[PDB]
Amino acid sequence: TSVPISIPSRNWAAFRGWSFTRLKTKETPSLGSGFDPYFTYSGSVPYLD
Amino acid sequence: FNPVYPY
Amino acid sequence: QAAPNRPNYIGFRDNFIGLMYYNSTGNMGVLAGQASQLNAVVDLQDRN
Amino acid sequence: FEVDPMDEPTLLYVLFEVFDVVRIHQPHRGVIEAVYLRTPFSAGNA
Amino acid sequence: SIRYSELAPLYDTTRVYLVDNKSADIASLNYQNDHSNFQTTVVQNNDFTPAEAGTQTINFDERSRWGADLKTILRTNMPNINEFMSTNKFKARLMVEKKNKETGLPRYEWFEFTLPEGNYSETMTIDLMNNAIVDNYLEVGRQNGVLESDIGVKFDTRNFRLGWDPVTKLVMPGVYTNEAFHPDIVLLPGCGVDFTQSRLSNL
Amino acid sequence: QSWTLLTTADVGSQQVYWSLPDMMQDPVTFRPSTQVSNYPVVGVELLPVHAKSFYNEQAVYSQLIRQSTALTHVFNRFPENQILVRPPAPTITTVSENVPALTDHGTLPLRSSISGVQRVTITDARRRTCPYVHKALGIVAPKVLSSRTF
Repeated sequence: TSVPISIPSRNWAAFRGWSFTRLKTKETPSLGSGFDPYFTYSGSVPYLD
Repeated sequence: FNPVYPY
Repeated sequence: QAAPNRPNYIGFRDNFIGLMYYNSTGNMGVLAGQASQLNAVVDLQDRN
Repeated sequence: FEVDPMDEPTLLYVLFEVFDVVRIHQPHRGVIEAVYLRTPFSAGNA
Repeated sequence: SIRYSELAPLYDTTRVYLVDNKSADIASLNYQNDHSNFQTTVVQNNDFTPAEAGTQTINFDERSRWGADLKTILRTNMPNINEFMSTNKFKARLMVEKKNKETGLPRYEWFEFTLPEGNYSETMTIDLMNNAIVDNYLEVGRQNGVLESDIGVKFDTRNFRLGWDPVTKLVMPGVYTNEAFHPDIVLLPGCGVDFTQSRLSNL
Repeated sequence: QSWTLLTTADVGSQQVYWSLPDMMQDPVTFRPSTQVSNYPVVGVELLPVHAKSFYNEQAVYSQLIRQSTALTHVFNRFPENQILVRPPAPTITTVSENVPALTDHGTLPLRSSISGVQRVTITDARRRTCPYVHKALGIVAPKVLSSRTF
């Protein structure tokens, strides 16, 4: 029900704006190492779409 | 005949 | 009794997404100068 | 961040934005030189 | 000045470490990679997840040409007979049938044998390649007609002329000395051994 | 004795190539490829396998104790044929002992801007990837060699 997150202390310099949004893993498409063994879906990958 | 081998 | 199977249209993706490993630091690209070295294309697996 | 319970691990997708320019130059015909930047995370002022 | 965008410049000289340990968080980049084709992260800032780094460039001043002495470490579990090395493969021309009815003469062929991979001694190999010649004989050569005296490729290691008397012209102990001299081959009419695609010709 | 050489048995006619395509700039004639068989080699070595030697004087009374203790005549199927009977074992053997290879390749240039996530490949002589390498550790030590400006 809650997701405490922390960005490592850094320079935060012209940051225009946050902009959240959700997504589900089964559809999260790994990315990197082409052939993400497991992207077992076809959905509508809302991360690269 | 001298077959040097001992046998 | 019987019935139909569903639909299941398959097909490609808007702007043809997926087909062109676009941000991945691994497999990436290189519109450089033939006669040179450094790729003018470094994407950093953050940008999508 | 606080979201209600779903049963499939979801993944929050925050997009901390920020400037992201690239300034290709092209000096001697045959070379392209690129010099990116991303200012709330930083990269190749290369 | 080795300018890293987060910490202070570390002028002069430094050390970048590319270690085999992309096991914590850089392992979604090395899914299809081995310990010899991997993608490390040379950014060791211990305040960014190994993936939040690896998107930050180390930048040395561009008014200078930077050299760097590379010094590397490497281990191996590579054995003898593995296939990657092209070991564990050889071809042999070996009798398949005495008196082929079409010609009334033996019919030889070219079979590619394969030893079980793994790291063997120098003998157990030459006995594993004899256990492939006398293991294809059991399926092509047993039920086509050939005496065990027709097996025509035998990797031997004796000097067969020990005892050979020039006067009499034949070895006169009644047996071969059975002392190993060298891996040499022993063939028969028609049979042969091809090591072109192979690499046992070294072992 | 004209077209065959009678050398000693063996383990190493294959070099190993280090490729750091995103750290070191290509050597003099290597074009900057992005393909694991066309990486610009950065340092060559010999495989870390040197053939230890061994001397067992008997060496065939030890090959007839690994035949009575092997429970089976699968390696001597013709104990009586003097030309098909389990060739003897050389006294002098050569085993393979993969030892670590901490090599020091001299200086070669860098790239001004080094990415974070770095590639490291170790290809064989025909430029495949040796699957039997289970360590790989580059240690680069930047230095300033010259000046691009004046």
